[PDB]
Amino acid sequence: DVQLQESGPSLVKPSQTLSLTCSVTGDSITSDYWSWIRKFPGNRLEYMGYVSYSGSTAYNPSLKSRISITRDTSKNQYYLDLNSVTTEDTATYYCANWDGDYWGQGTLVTVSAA
Amino acid sequence: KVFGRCELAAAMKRHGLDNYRGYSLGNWVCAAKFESNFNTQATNRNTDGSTDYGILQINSRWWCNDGRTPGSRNLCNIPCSALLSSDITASVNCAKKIVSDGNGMNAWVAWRNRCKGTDVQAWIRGCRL
Amino acid sequence: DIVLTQSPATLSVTPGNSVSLSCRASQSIGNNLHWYQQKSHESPRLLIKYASQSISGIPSRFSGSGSGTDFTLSINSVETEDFGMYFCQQSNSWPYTFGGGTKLEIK
Repeated sequence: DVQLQESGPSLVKPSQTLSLTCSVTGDSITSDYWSWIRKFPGNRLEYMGYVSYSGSTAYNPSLKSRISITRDTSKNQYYLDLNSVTTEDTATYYCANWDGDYWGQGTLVTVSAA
Repeated sequence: KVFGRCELAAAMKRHGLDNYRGYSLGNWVCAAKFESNFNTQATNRNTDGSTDYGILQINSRWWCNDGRTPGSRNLCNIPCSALLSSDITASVNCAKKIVSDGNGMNAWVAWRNRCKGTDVQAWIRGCRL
Repeated sequence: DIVLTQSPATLSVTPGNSVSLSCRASQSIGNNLHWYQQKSHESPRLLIKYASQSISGIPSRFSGSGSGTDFTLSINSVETEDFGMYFCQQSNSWPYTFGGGTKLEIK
């Protein structure tokens, strides 16, 4: 069966680029649509975007184009790059397939100057 | 099952295809018209060993699994036989995923050749929706 | 952007009773409305697909209905495992959007 898992730094600083990787086990990433969703400190969910089987992407305009979702067939993973982050991007990030049947565990990423 | 133009238009609206991802309802009826002539049991064997299934001729090489297609991917995570029902639920679900790719409705060759750039709304005109 | 409003923000119920959670779209979205359940320290779980389609592996007590702009998620006879957050989400138009969520707590 299919399983997803988020990995990457949990603490980043302002203006830097936050990157997370989602490892997919059980089937090829080329066989589905993949996305990124995050939950803000107040139970606010935001659909960040997804990458289709073709490599085409859909990004939430709310990210003002600071987001990029790519994938690596050889490693069977897909990534999320969020540039120029601020404490506003402090949230719990999740990767899940487009259908929403498979989700990762979710990983908290705090944007802090400290 | 062979739908009537208005019958399919009403069912497709009911299955939320009206204005889904920027495509008007007429695009879907016209597409079904030229892809399968409104026939839910229509099938076509392609040269690459893949088969197009259902009202919307969904391909067995990328979208559904019929257990008989080489480089199959089953992007719709569903058996091709599920797209051959008189119930268009599965076909609509899969089609929505197909269209959510950057190529949009251009994935439907018949739609490309006969509907795109055409007055598609005419296909739902004169119908009780 | 399509906006989803969920009511009530919080709902208190006694295990065994039934409840209905509301979700309204600022604009029509046909049947493209999905329901998710989320418990603390857990990713969201899909309960209902496209307004009323059931999902394999989900309890039968969960059901959904509605079309256009008015949708509901019903839980016939709430169980303890049903306490947590419930969010609706639309895929009709990009960007996909979620409702503020309704919290279900034990009475």
